[PDB]
Amino acid sequence: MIFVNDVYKNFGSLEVLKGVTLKVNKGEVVVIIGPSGSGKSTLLRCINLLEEPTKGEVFIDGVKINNGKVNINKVRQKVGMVFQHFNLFPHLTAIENITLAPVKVKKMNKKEAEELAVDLLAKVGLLDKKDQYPIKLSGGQKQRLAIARALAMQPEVMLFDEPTSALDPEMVKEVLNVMKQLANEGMTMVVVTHEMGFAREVGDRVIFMDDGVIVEEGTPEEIFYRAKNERTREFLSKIL
Amino acid sequence: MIFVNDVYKNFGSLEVLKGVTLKVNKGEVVVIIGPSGSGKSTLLRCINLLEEPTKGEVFIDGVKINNGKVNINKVRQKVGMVFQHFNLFPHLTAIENITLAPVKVKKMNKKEAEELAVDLLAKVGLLDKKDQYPIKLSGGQKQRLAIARALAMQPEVMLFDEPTSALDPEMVKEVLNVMKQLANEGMTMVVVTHEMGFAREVGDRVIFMDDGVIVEEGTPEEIFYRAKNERTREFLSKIL
Amino acid sequence: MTVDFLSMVKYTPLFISGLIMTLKLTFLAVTIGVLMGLFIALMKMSSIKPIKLVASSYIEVIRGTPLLVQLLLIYNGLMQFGMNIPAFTAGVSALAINSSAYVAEIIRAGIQAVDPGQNEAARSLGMTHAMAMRYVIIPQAIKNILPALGNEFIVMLKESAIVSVIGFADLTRQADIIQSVTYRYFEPYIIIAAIYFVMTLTFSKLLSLFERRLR
Amino acid sequence: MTVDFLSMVKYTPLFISGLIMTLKLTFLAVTIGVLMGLFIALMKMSSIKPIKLVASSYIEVIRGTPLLVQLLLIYNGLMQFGMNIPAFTAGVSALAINSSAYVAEIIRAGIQAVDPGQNEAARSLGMTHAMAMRYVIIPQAIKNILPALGNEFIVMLKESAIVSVIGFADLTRQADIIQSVTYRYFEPYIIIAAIYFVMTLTFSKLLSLFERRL
Repeated sequence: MIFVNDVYKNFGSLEVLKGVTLKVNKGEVVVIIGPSGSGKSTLLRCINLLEEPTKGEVFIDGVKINNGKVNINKVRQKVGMVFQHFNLFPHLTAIENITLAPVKVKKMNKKEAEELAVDLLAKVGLLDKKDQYPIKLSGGQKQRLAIARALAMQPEVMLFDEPTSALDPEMVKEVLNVMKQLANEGMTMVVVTHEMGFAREVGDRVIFMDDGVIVEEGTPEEIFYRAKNERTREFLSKIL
Repeated sequence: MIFVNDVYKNFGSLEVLKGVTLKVNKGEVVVIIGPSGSGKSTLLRCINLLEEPTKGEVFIDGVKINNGKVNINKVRQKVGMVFQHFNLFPHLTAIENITLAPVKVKKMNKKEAEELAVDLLAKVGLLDKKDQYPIKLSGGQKQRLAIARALAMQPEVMLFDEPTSALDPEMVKEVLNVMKQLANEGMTMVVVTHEMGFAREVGDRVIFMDDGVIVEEGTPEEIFYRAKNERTREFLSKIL
Repeated sequence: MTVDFLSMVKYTPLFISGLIMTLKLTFLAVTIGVLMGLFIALMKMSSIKPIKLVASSYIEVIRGTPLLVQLLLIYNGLMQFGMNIPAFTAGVSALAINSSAYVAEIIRAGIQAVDPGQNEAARSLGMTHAMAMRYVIIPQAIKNILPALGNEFIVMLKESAIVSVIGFADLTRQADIIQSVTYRYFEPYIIIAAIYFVMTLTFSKLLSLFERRLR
Repeated sequence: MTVDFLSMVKYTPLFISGLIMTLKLTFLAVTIGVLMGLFIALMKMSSIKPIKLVASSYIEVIRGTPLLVQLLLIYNGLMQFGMNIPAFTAGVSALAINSSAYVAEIIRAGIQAVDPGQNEAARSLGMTHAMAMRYVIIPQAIKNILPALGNEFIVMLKESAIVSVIGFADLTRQADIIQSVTYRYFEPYIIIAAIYFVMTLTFSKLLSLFERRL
């Protein structure tokens, strides 16, 4: 399903990814961790081509997508993405946020759109706020709404780029609960996070990245209790 | 020593402190917690008058300081303050950062200024960054230096306004350690924080604030294990 | 002789006539300059090498060159081709051209001022650049832009006083006309300046009021 | 007749003389405008409010009013009092005054662009407002300001072409002078503009080069 193959990335002379490989099969929850500047978020953003690798290749469903011989909108149709700072559309109401892409991209019927939207609002527990504008949303409400919007395009994999890192602490766990619920329902997920509780509770795999490389990987228990590499132990000792 | 007496603060019609009282005596470590917008930071900043109360009064060492009949530049001499976003002086070296205030305010000799600086740098573990500029420091290094600088003016109470919350998680523990060390050396401390581990290991008192009010206070164990107000229990259930 | 402002009073219809003209020059120039600029902006967004070429060298040339020389190049520079355009159409064309450039990069700057994350969310939801642009990015750029357009009109008021040196009867020309009959320069100018000041204040605060009803 | 540029070639000394004259008009204006402006700025920071509103109304008046009219007030409006200053001192005084206001609020804007936190750290360590200003805030405000002063010089270059209407022999008047002997306006204007352009580019990129050394 996802196959990032030996990719590298540069920004100027700054080397962020230095040869990385990642395989994700349907149903996995893969959680990527590491110190800042490890390359976590960049590798995450190669998956739906918000970055383009200087070398290496990105395959989605057996199809190379960074050869310029493929349509990227058709890719991102299947590959959802949730952002650290939400990136809600500020001029659109809650529903309208959710229904915009399905109506204009999938060409859905607008009231089939509005029923998809009202049951997603119910799902993440925002049905009381269908008509408000994002400014009158809390951080938790915002991130839950961004998730509803992402899901309305019905992807087969969801990418999460540090979705709780900009939330007040009293608000982290409602977003975490929604994501967990997605994991329990079998969604394929790649999550970059500072919240190890999530990797504990629903993670299938944990990738430890450091200085642009995957330095160690394994199951959550393997990594949190029995890490073999010395960089992993250093990082974990500082963050656990 | 510190006595915030029934203060209120407004920003426009936004009511942030709605009648708050705090007494702090020599040696106490008081840790204040609560949801964002509880007014914690505003209460902390009333203490050395970076805010001025709409009503109520602030006394330091038995002397009223918000009557406009007092020299505030010699109050803030006694009450140190460490900031969420470090607020290091960018055009000054590490030592220069540290020695500026003693040299220009205490009128210290410049060579005892620089030996105090090198002992503080040694203390917080920044000695080989003696001559390097802030841009070249990590968040943890920055906050430790901000702490050294605060200490070079030798205050009797230290205010910490969420000192770790703008740090990558990998960086939190080293700053917290310095704080812990200060607490163990008998320093009077008022700390606003999201790190409950700290309040557990070194807090003498924990104040729970919500909607501009102190709703409950007590020892660390009282608040974390036996809280009787259930606003306290709710908040704690979301963050622990 | 010496200062006397009450002498100036019954030249009131002149000053007023000047004021009005300053407005109807400014509106018109800005108006064309806006539409021109809009269209100029769209040229710079093409991925066709020659068009981006010429829209960007137009913009850089007009902004990096004085307004006065452009006015005179339209006016004096075109006589020798047996074309003599009126003072009015000359001034309008100069101003609308100049304003067209400054509007072109008001628009470009208003677009990259909407957070790049917005485009990212849009694309990540499967939308093409065109759709992201129509339904998400442009509705925000517009509310970046209108305040800068208002500010542009306000600057153009002051700038248009330069068509006087070409003999157009704007608010600044009135001092010449009045002095030819009073031998007085100081007073009618003080009055003229104060008129410019009051206009600038008025538009500045209905523009700030419009900004706090918009954004 | 019709287009001919080689005609223009050995009128080169005129253009240069214009070019040179423009620069020393601009330098001198900006320089005075700087020292004036700096000083004007301090008036606005005093808590003696007569001085402060005298400065704030000065600034508001000059920026809200065309440069051309200020030039004409210095040149023409001040004749009827038995004063005839040369076109040059008229122009320098106008430009330097205008520039003095715009510099005054460059400086104010460069100070308020220093993160309010720097001042907070300064005061919370016992430093008085004066010391905070001297050792902490101003050393940073300066490096906010210099990029805007440079840009001010670059804008004043274009602006200074308006003293031509007063008969000063700058880069723009040269078109009048040349046409009087060639009957040509277009061509000497294009050459004049292209000279202004080359100036604008040169200063814009050695100043953008300067902006990114800090």
